[PDB]
Amino acid sequence: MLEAKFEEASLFKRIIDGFKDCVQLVNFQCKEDGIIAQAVDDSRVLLVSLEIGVEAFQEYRCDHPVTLGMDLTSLSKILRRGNNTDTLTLIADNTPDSIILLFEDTKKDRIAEYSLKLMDIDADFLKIEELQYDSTLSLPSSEFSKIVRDLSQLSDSINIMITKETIKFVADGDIGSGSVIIKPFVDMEHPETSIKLEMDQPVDLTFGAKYLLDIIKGSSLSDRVGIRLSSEAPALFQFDLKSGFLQFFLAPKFND
Repeated sequence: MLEAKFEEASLFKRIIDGFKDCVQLVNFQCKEDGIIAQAVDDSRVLLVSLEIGVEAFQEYRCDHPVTLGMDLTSLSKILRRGNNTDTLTLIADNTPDSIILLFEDTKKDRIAEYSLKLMDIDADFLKIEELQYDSTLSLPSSEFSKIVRDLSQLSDSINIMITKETIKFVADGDIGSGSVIIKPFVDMEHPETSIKLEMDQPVDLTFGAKYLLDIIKGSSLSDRVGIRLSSEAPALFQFDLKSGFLQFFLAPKFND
């Protein structure tokens, strides 16, 4: 068997709301020591990679590595319920027909069991995180979100530029221009709101607004987002889970 018991179905919900809109299928790969899943954009521009470690469950037992390939549309129909507080248990059996999702009452008098028919997806995980990034930058996830949302009103393209202590996001559309400029600093009143920056070489990449919007769906998984930028590789945006992470590797445009 396999028994992933999340304390809060909520968490698993939110994690799927990352992938939810970006992509369309997903191979979960449950190992003896947690789950990994990886979805890729249609146009192959965005990669969503997820790890949940054993610590994130209240119980977790996985005897043999199963791959569960799911339809995201389907899975979010089963999710996203009024019961975001029931103990969701993912349940599956060796050589898996379908994955079972099991939601239980506090008082154990409402047990909504679901059986999601599975999808044979050929497993081809990509390892694309780099050793060294040109610049790495972290800031509250919501700030990133208002930024992305606020600049994406202009064009379909958003330009991040990093220089000595200046993070600068720029958009240019037919309406007119827009630039949001953040500076690194530290704050006591909330530590989880300051802005760290490491600039190993300045950066100037352009990303598509569409995708950046998708990528900020994850601001609800973590108070903070880690952004690693490179000219030689796809940018990595990371939100940290209590025992794992949601990663978006976004590929810059060339000249669109």
